[PDB]
Amino acid sequence: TMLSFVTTDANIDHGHLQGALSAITNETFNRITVDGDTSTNDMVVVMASGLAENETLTPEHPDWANFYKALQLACEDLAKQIARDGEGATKLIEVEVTGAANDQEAGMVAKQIVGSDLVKTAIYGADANWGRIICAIGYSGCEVNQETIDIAIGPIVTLKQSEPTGFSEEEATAYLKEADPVKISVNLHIGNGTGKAWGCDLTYDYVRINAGY
Amino acid sequence: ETANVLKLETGSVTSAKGFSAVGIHTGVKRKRKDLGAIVCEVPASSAAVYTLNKVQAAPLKVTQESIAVEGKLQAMIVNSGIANACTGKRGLDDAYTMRAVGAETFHIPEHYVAVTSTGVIGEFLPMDVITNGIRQLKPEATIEGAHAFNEAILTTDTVEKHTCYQTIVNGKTVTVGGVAKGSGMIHPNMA
Repeated sequence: TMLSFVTTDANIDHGHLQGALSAITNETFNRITVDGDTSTNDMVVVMASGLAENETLTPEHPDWANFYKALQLACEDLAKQIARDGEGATKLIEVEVTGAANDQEAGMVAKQIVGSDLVKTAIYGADANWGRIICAIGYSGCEVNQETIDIAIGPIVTLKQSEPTGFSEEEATAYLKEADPVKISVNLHIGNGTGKAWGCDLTYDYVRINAGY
Repeated sequence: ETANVLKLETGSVTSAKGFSAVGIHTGVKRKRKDLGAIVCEVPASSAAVYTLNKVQAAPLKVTQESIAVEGKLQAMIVNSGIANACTGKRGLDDAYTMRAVGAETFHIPEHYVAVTSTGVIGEFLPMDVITNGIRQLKPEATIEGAHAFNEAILTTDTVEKHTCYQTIVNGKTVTVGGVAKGSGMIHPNMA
């Protein structure tokens, strides 16, 4: 189970606050996964005191984007910290998908990758296994052309237009051992859709914690 | 857009004007704090999202009912160790009781009190322990208060999880602070 409690001194009514939270949730908390088990108790509550004494915030307010960004960054930061503290994790994994049919599909593809047990274990082993990543792209349910996919792990492009690049495996492994977060980038070359998802590696300690060892 | 947004690394939920927090150890957990509250000195506009799992813990409903009255809260009370999930009518009664005892403790309307739980599924709350604990809660507008609250919501977590960002609205400093928990059974699907 995750919980998050967010407080602000912004003056804002409950309707506009709710609209912001609902939108932000879809790009932050709903884009993380540790083990794929959706809990019976997950909840986020935001409370706004109004004690900053600004003029009440709505999307028409000239400084709306300031408030919105602060709230979004706060939720993103907390979501990333949850993912990083996945049971047994040694690494946060960030997946960014570009070139999807739309932003929703980019998000679904990104999450499918970070939720794959084969991807999660490869990262634990410091294995730059683009094969496992592309397999997850393929079963995501999204619009995919299998011949036009680029995959990078950190700054190392491992697959370009669905052809392996002959990258240094020693270099890729070195990156995976030191990076936090580990960043995977995917371009599907379908449209303009972009999205991120976050997760963690799958380690022996996940099993120890959850099997009562 | 019209002003930068800056991260405050030592901030938390108590960094926003109006808010106090606390966590205490009631004994449901062996060592860590296991009951906490955040409170606001004025009625605060409130928003929430909730798991779409069709098996849902009682307090989520209770919190929704509070927020539905005026869209405002003054207290958020949380226990950890026991989820109050799959506890049926008795569990729902227990969540209403937590809300009522919280309202008494903080001298505010029941509908300004939200409640939740996290931890073991199917176990009933030890209500003498929880209710006595709620009455002892003394929120403070301090970073230590925020950290004690965050400890009080953890389950399997190895660390607390804090955030704080500040920006400017109408020339006023606006602060957004937060805490979170979660380590296992994590795949949120909330609305």
